[PDB]
Amino acid sequence: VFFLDFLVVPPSRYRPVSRLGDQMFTNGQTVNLQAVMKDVVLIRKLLAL
Amino acid sequence: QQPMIYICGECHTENEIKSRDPIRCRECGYRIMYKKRTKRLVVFDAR
Amino acid sequence: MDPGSRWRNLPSGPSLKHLTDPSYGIPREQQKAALQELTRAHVESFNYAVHEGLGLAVQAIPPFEFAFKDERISFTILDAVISPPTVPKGTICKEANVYPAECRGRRSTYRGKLTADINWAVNGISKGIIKQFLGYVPIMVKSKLCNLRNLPPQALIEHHEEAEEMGGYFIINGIEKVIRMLIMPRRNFPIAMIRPKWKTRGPGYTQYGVSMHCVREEHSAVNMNLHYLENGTVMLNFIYRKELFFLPLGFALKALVSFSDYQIFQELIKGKEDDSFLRNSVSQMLRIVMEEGCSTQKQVLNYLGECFRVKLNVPDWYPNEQAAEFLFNQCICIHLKSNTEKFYMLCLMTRKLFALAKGECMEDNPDSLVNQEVLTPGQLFLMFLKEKLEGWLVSIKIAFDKKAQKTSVSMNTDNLMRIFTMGIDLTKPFEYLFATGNLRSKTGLGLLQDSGLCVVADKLNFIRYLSHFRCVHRGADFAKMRTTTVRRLLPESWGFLCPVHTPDGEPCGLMNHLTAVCEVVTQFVYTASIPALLCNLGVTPIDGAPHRSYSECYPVLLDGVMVGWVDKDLAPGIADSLRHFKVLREKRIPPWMEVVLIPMTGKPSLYPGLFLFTTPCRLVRPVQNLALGKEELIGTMEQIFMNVAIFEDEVFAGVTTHQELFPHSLLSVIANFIPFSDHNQSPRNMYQCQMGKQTMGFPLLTYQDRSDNKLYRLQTPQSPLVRPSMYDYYDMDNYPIGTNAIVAVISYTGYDMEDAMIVNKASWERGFAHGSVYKSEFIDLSEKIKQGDSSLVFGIKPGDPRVLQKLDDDGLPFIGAKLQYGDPYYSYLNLNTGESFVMYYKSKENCVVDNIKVCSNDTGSGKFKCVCITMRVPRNPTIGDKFASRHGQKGILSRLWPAEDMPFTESGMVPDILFNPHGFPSRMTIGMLIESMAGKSAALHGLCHDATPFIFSEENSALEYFGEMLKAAGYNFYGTERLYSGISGLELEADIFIGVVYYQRLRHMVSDKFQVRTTGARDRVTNQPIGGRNVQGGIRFGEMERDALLAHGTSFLLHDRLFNCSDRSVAHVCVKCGSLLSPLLEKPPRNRKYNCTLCSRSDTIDTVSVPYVFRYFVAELAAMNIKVKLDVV
Amino acid sequence: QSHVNIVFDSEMDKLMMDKYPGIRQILEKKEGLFRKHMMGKRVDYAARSVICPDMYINTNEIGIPMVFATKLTYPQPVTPWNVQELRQAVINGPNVHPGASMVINEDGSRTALSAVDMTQREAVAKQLLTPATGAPKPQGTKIVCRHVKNGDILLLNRQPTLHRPSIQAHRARILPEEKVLRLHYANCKAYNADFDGDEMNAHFPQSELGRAEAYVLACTDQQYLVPKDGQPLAGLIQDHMVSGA
Amino acid sequence: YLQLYRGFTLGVEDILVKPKADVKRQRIIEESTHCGPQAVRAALNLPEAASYDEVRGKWQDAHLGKDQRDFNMIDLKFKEEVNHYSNEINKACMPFGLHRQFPENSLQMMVQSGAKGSTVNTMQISCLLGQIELEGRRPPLMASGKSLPCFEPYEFTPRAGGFVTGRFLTGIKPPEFFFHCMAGREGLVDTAVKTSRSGYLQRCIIKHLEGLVVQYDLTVRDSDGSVVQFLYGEDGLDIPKTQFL
Amino acid sequence: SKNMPWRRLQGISFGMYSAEELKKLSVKSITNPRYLDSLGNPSANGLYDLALGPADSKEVCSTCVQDFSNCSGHLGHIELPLTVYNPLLFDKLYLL
Amino acid sequence: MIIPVRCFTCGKIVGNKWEAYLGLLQAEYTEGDALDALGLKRYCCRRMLLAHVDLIEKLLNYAPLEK
Amino acid sequence: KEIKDVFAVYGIAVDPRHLSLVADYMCFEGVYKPLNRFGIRSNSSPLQQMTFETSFQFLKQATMLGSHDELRSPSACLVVGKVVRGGTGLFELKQPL
DNA sequence: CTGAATTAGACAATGCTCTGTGGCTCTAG
RNA sequence: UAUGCGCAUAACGCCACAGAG
Ligand SMILES: [Mg+2]
Ligand SMILES: [Zn+2]
Ligand SMILES: [Zn+2]
Ligand SMILES: [Zn+2]
Ligand SMILES: [Zn+2]
Repeated sequence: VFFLDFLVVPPSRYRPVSRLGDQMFTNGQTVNLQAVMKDVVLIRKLLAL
Repeated sequence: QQPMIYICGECHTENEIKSRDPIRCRECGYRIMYKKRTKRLVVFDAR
Repeated sequence: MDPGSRWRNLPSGPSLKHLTDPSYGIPREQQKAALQELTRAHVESFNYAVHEGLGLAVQAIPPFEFAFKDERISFTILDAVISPPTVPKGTICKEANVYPAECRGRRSTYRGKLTADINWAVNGISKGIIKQFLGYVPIMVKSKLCNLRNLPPQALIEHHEEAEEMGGYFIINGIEKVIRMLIMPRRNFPIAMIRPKWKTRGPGYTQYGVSMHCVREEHSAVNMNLHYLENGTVMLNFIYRKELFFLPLGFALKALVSFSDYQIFQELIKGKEDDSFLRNSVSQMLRIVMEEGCSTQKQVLNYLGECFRVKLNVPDWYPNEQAAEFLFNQCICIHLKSNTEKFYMLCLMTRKLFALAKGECMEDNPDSLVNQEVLTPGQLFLMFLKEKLEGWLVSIKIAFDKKAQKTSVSMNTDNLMRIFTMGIDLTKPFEYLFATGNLRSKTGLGLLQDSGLCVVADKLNFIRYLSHFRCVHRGADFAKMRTTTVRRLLPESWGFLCPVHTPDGEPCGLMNHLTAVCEVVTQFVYTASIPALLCNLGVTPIDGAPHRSYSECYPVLLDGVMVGWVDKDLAPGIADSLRHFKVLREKRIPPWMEVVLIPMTGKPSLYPGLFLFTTPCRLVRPVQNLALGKEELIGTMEQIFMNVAIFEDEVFAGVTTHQELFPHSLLSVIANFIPFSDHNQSPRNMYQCQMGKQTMGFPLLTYQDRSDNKLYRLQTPQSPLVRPSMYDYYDMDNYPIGTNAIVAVISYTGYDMEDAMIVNKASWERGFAHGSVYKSEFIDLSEKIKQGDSSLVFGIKPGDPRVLQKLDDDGLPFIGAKLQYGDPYYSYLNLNTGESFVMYYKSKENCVVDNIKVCSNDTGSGKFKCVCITMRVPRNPTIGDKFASRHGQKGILSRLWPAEDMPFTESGMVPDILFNPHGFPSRMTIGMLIESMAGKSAALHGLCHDATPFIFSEENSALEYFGEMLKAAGYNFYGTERLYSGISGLELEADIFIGVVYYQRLRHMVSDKFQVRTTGARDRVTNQPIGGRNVQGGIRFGEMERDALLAHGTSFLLHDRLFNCSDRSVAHVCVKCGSLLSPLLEKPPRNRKYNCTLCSRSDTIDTVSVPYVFRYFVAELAAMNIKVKLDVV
Repeated sequence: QSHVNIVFDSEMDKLMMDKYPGIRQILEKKEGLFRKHMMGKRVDYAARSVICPDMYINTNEIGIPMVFATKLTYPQPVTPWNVQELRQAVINGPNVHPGASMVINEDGSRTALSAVDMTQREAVAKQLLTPATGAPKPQGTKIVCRHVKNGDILLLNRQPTLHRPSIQAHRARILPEEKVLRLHYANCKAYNADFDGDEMNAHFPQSELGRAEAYVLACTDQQYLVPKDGQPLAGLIQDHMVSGA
Repeated sequence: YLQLYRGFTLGVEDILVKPKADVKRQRIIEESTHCGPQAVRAALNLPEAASYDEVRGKWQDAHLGKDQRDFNMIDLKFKEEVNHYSNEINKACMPFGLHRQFPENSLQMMVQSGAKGSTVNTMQISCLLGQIELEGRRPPLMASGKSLPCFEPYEFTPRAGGFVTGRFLTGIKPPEFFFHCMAGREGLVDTAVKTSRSGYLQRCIIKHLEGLVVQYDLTVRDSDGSVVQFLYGEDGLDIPKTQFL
Repeated sequence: SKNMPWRRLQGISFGMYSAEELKKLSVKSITNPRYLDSLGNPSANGLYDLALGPADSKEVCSTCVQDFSNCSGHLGHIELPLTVYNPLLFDKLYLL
Repeated sequence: MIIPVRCFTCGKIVGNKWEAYLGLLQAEYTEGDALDALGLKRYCCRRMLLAHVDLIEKLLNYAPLEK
Repeated sequence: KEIKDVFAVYGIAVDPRHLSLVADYMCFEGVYKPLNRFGIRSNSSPLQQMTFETSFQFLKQATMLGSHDELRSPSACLVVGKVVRGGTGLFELKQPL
C-alpha cells in the first residue's frame, strides 16, 4: 500500500461538468486525472518504443 | 399593416426595419435606434 | 483675497436664488470650473501620457536588433500616435467621429487607434519606414483625444452628454471605469527605513536599508534597495523582471564612473570624515572588487555582463561591456540618464544608509504621507503602453523565428513587411487591464500590486460619482493584512487627505479621499535652468570644494539629482529665495515646487538636506504665504516644517509663516456637505460620508441615453434649506439627493425605539420620497443564444398564440407595457429554419418598459439581434426601507402611521417623520438639533442658512443664533412646540422639539433582501441547497449556529436542520464487511437484489441513513485508497 | 509521480503550473468539505428578511409576513380530529392564507395543489381521510403541507451567533402587507439586534420532535437569563425606562 | 403613557448650560491654557529655573530617542496635569449649572434611569471632550516635532497635545476636530480587528469542550467516558438557578 | 413510503485498501483521455464513461441499469504502466 | 422634478403656486414676502415651494424631436 | 484565577463554574495542555480532529494507525447523520408491548 | 569517528452571515 | 431541480470589485 499500480477514478456523479450555454467546463478532479492519464499514454508509447 | 418604426438617436428620423435588413439609419447611418411608442391602452392606479 | 486664486469665488453664504432664476434651465455658455477641477488629475495625466509622454516613451525604447541567417536586422519605432475615436473604414455615415454616448448605449469600448512609424534596417543602413497599425487603445473621456473636447454645454446637450460633464473615466464595454489613484512611494527620493524581514535575506544583512523608487518621465518605474551588512558593507538590491538580484556596492559604483578608488572613497566618507568604522568599511567594499581582478571600469563592466547575460537575454553578439550597460540602464537609478549622476545619487543613498545604521538619522516612515505620492491614470496607461510596444517588437522577432523554422526558403526582406501583420495585436492585452483591473506584466511596472487597478465608476448619485476621482487608495495588499498601523490617521496628512471621509470596516483607513483644496501635480516642465540658478545662489557644485566642512553642509537634491552642497549659514537664505521665486513666479521656478530644508538638529532627527521636488504625481495644496501676501502651493514634506495658521486670530509675527485659505479646508468635497459637522461626533461624520454615497438621489439627466444595469431615481428631490457653501460652489442642486422633512423628536409610537423611525402615512401617500429604479437588460442573441447557424433575429412567427397582443410584431415588448411574472419578454425567430422561440420574464417585480434601443455593430452592418430593454420598477418607500439624516442617523422604517394618529402642533401641523430622542445620547449628533432649528428658521423667514463647519465659536453660538431667528419668527427660542396627542386629543405635558431636517433615502430596500426557500435546486455534488436569492436558494445553518443549538440541548432540532432539511440519503452497506462501495445491483434478466462485490454474498446488504456528503466523503477517500469500514449493528 | 501528487495534494508539487486543487483542498479549510458542507449546511424551509420592531405582539412571538407565511409549509398528517382544519386549508390553496401548498399521498406521490381552479382543490379535499386505496400501501395516511399559521414555532437567529440566546424559538403571528420580521424589544439584547438594517434567519422545524423541543427547550421564555453569569438579558429598553421612571 | 398624556422629547434646553456656570467654565479653560511646562519639568526632573529652550531641547531629546521611556512619562504627566482641569470643568457645569436639572432634564432622565447613554456622553455634550488619547497616549507628533501644522514644534500647551476643551454644544475648532477624528478612526479600526481574534479563540475552545455533558451520575464526562469533573462546577449546580441562593 | 433504513452506524474505522480489493471494486479500466466526442456523448473508456455513474439525468448507467436518481456511482481505475509512490505514505516510506 | 401637487405634510394644494411664485420673485419680492403673498402660512407648505428645485426644465433640454 | 483576572479588568464577570470546568479539562492529563490542534491529538474521535483543523494530517494519522471512531463525539455524530448524545440524546424511549 | 544542542527553514492558522456586477473559464503556436 | 403546459425550456465555478449588519 506504499505504492500505486493504479489510481482510482471516483464516480462520475461526484465529478460533474458545469455547462452554461454551449460551453462545457470540467472540474479540477477530472482535469488532474486526465493529466495523469495523458502521461500514462505517453509512457505506454515510450515503453512500446 | 402597422410598420415597426424606430427612431434614430441623432437625426431622430423614423426608420422601418424588417428582420433581414441591416440596422443603420437610412439618412445618417447611425447605430443606435430607439423604438417608437405607439398608442395602446395601459391601465395604472392613481395611488 | 487674492486675484487669480481658484478659491476666490467661494461664496460667503448659500443662496437660494438660482432655483427661481429666470435663466434656470438655460444651459450656460461655459462649464462651471469648480466641477472641472475634480477630475483634473485624471484628464491632465492622460493628456501628458498620450501626447508628450508617448513620444518620450518611444524614444526610450532601445533599437531592437536580432539575428537573421546572415545579417543583423534592426527595428526602431520612430513615432507613435493615438488617434481620436472614429468609425471603421468602409462605413457609410454622415459623422466620422464616435462619441461616448454611442459607446455607452451600445455597450462598446470607446477606443482610439494606435499606429506607429516603425523603421527597419538591415546591415546598419535604414532601408525603409513602415507606418503600421498596432491596436486600439481606450480613450479617457474629455481628454485631448475624446471627441467631446472643447465643446460648450449646449453642444454637450446636443451629443446626449451631461451639461457640466467631467470625464476621468474610460468606457470599457459600456461601463465607466476609473483608475483610482494608488499610493506609491515618493519618486526619486531615498527613503531610509527599518524592516526586520530584510534580515532574513542574506547571511549578515541588517534590518537597515534605503529604498528608492525611480521613475523615468512617467514611463518607467524601478524599485531598488541598498542594504546594510553588519561588517559595514552595502549590498545593492535591484529587480529585473520581477526577480531580485544582489550586488555589492563597489561593483556598481566602480562600473558607473571611471574614477579612482580613492575618489570613490572620498565621496562615501564625505559627511563623516572621522568615523573610522565607515572608513574601514568603504575601503573594504572597494577592496572586494579589487580582489576579483576588476581594476578598471571596463573590467567591472565585462564581469557584470558575463554574470548577467543569461537572466538578461541580449543578442549573443553584444559584448559583455554592453550587456552590463543594459542592466545599469534598465535597473539602476533610471531617472538620471547620466552615469556620474547615478554615482552621486547612489553615494548619497549610501551615506543616508550609514547615518541610519549608525543610529544618527531616523527612519522615514513609509506610512506617513510625507514619504508618499500618487499613481495617476496617465502614468499607468503610459507604462503599460511602453511595455506592450516592447512586447510587440519581441513578437515580430518571434514571427521571423517561426518563418526561419518553417518557411526558410530564403526570401529576402525587400519590403517583405507584411510580417508586421503576423505580429501580436495589442488591443486585447491592453483592454484586459482596463476591463478587469488585473495587471499581467513581465516587469510589474514598478507597482507592488497586481489587481484592483481599475474600478467601476458607478453613478448611484453624484455624491458617490465624485468620490471616484478624489479617492486615494492605499493598496489592496493591506486589506488582507491584519495590522492597525497603516490604518492610522496621521497628522502629516493635514489638508491633503480627509480625516472623516474613509469607509468603515475592512477598507477603513486604506481608502482615503483628498481634501477639497488638495490637488495632484500633473504638469511637466523643463528644469534645465534650476541647477545653474542654485549655483548662482550659494550652492557649490558637486565637483567643486564646498569652502567649509561637509559636516557643516547640506546635500542638495533637485528631483533625484544631487546638485551640490550648501554652507549651512546660507541654506535658509537659499530656501527663502526659492520660496520667494516660486510664489512670485520669477525665475521659471514652477509654482508646484517643494522647497524642503530639513535642518541639522544635531540629534537623531530626519536626514538633513535641502530637497527640491518638481516632479508630477505629488499632492500639493494652497495656503497663503503671509510674508508675500500671495497664495502658495505647499507639498506634503514641505508642510511639516511650516507653521500654517487656521484663523486670522492665530497669526503671530515671527511664528506663523503661512495661513490656510479657509478653516474648513481640511475636509473633502463630500465631507464639506455635512451641515454643522463640528457639532457631531466623528464616527457619525464618517458614517454620513459613507451613507451619503448610498442614497437614492437624482443621478443624471440623460435617462434614455444611459444603458446601465440599475439606476436609482428619487422622484421629487429638494434643495436643502440648511447646507454649507460648498454645496453651492459645486452646484449640487443639479443633482439633489434628498427631501426636507418636518421631523419631530418625540417618543410617541412604540415603534421608533432602537434606530427605527416613523413616517406619516399621508405624507407617503402624497409624494414623499417616492422613487424608481431603472433596470437595463442588454439582450444579445449571438452571445447567450448560441445554438448554431448564426441567423437569429428578433421577431415573431405570425400567428403565434404565445405572443398575441403581448409582444409587438418585431418580437419585442411595447414601450408603454407592463411586465408581470411569466409574461413574454422577447421573441426571436430562426431565419434559416423558421421556428420562432419566445423568452419569458423571470423577475418577480412588476416593471414598466421605459425604452428599447436597438444596436448595430461598429460598421452599421449588424443585424437585428442586439437590443437593450430598460424597465422601470416603482420602489416607493415601504416598511423596511432605510432612511438617513445628514448626520449618520440611519434607520429602518418601522411603521407608516396615520395622519389622524400623528401628534399635531398648535400651528395645525403634523410631522411627517417621528424621531426617537434616544438616538442622541450615545451618538452626540448635536448638529441634527441645530439643523432642525436652522431649517425651521430657514422655512419660516424664507432664508437659507449657512451650515459650514467652524463658523460658529463659543462666543457666538449656533444655538443662540438660530434661537434668535426662531424668536424673531414668533416661535420658541429652544425649538420646541406645544404638540397635542392625535390619539388622545390632550395636549402633551412635555414641550416637543420639532424642526425641519433634510432626509436621505438609502438604496437598501427590503424588496432586495427578503428570501424564503421551501424546496428547490440542490448542489449537484452534495445534494444540499444552493446559495443565493436570485437562484432561489438556501441559507446557511453554519458552525456557530450548530454550536449554539448544541448548547440548548436540542439534538433533534440539529438533526432536523442539518440532516432532514439538507441531505437525508439512503446508502446500502454490506453489514458483514462494512462497506458502502461494495454493494452492486444485478443486471436484470424482476428480482432487483444486491450483491456485495467483496464477499460475493447477497444476504448481508441492508440500508443505512447517511448524509449525501458522507457518501461523497467515502468516495473521495476511496480515491486515495483509504478504506472506511462501518460498524452497522 | 508529481501528477499523482497533485491528484492527492496540489501543494505537494511546487514548480508546476496548470494544477487544480486536489483532494486535500477538497477537505481542508474554511470552504472545505468538513467546515463548509458537514459542520454547517445550507438548509431548506428557512427564511431571511430585515427585522422591524413590534410591541403589540408578545415577547415570545415573531411577526411573519404574508410573503413568508404563504410559502413556508409544515407537513401535517391527516388524522380524523384535524381533517376539518386541513380540509379548509386544502380548499384555500397555496395563495390564500391559511392554506396548503400540496398534499402528499400515502405512497409518497406529491399531489401539487393548483392555484388556478378551485375544482381540483375541492376534489382533493373530498379525497382526504379515505382509507388505503388500490395501491398495496396501507401503512400511512396523507400529509397536507399546510402553511405556517398562528402559533407555529420558528427558530430565529442573528449572525454572529456568539452565545446561546442568539437562537431562540418564537411563536408565529402572521402579519399582512409587509416583508419584514417583527421582533419584540425585549429580545434585542439577546440577539444584539438594533433595527438599523439587521437581518434575522427564521428556520421552520418540520418534525414534531423539533417542534416539541423548540416549545419546551429553546423557547424565548426559557432564555431569560444569560448563561454567562445568570443575569437577565431580556428587559425593556429606551422609552420604557424613561416613562416608567 | 408617552402617547396619551405625557410626551417625551429632547430639545436643546436639555443640553444648555447656565451663563454663570459658563463663565466658570471659560475661566477654567483660560487657566488650562497655561499648564504646559510644569508637566514637562516634572517628568524630566529639571530645576524650575530652566529655560523654555532647555526644557524643549530635552523633550526633543526624549522624542527622537530609541528608549521611549522619558517620552511616555512626559505624556503621562501631561494627561495627569489636564485631568485636573477636566474635573474642575465637570464640577462647574454638570450637576448644577445645567439649565434644567433632573427630572425635568430629559437627557439626565435618559442617562440616570438607565435608558440610553452615560454621564461621560453628557459631559462631552455640555462641558468638554477632554483629552484625546490614541492607544493610551497623546496624539502623535510629526517627524519635525509638531503635533499639527498649526502648532509650534514641541509646544507646551495642552491644546497642542489633544486636550480638546471644546464641546459638541458649541462646536469644535479644526485642530481638535482632527484629533477627534484620529480617535474615532482608531475606535472603528479596533472594532474591525477585535472580531477575528475573538472568533478563532471561541472556535478552538468549542472544538475542544464540545463533548462535555453532564451524565446521569452527576459527572461531567467527555464523549469517551473520561471523567473531567465529579460534580459540575465543584458543587453540581446550574448557573441560571444559583441566583437567589 | 416505508422507512428503508432502520439499521444504525455504531462506529467507523479508517484503514487502507489492498489493490486486490479495489480491483474487485472497480468496474471499468479507464483508458481514453478524451472525455467527450464530437457528438457530445461521453466516450468509451474515458473519464466520463457510463460504466461509472451518469453525471446527469439525461443518461443511464451500464453496470447497473438505473438513472441518475438511483445509481449509487461506480469506481473506475487508471491502470498505471509503472509503479509510483503513494503520496499519503511517502513520508513514512522515506523514514522506513 | 416637477412641483408637487399637494404639500407633503398637510394636504394643501401647492402645485398651482409655482408660476405665481416665480412671477412674484421676478417682480422683486423677498422670498419670505413672496411666500406670504401666496398664503403659505405653515412652514411645511412654505418649504415645499421654497426648496423646490425644478429639474424638468433641465431635463427637457434633451427633448428628442428638436423639430 | 488568571482568566478571572483577564475578564475583571473590563468589568466582566464570567461565572466560576465555567472557569473550573475549563481548567479541569485543560489539566485532565496531569499536564497543562493547550486548546489548539496539538492538544486535539489526544482526542478519541478522529472525525472531531478532522473537523477542527488540518483534516488531512489527522486523516493520514487515522489511516496509518487504523483508528476507530465510536461516533459519540458531537462532530462525529453529525458527520454520519446521527443524533447527538448530549441534551435530548442521552436516553432512548421504549414502547411497552 | 558520533551523539550533541542549536538554528534556519517549512508550514498552518488567522469571525460570521448575506447582496450584487463584471470578466474569464484555451489563447498561443 | 425550477417554470410553463406526462410534455418543452433553463440546469456553474474561479477571481476581482462594491456593499449590508
Ligand atoms: Mg445594527
Ligand atoms: Zn439617423
Ligand atoms: Zn461483504
Ligand atoms: Zn451504476
Ligand atoms: Zn403644508
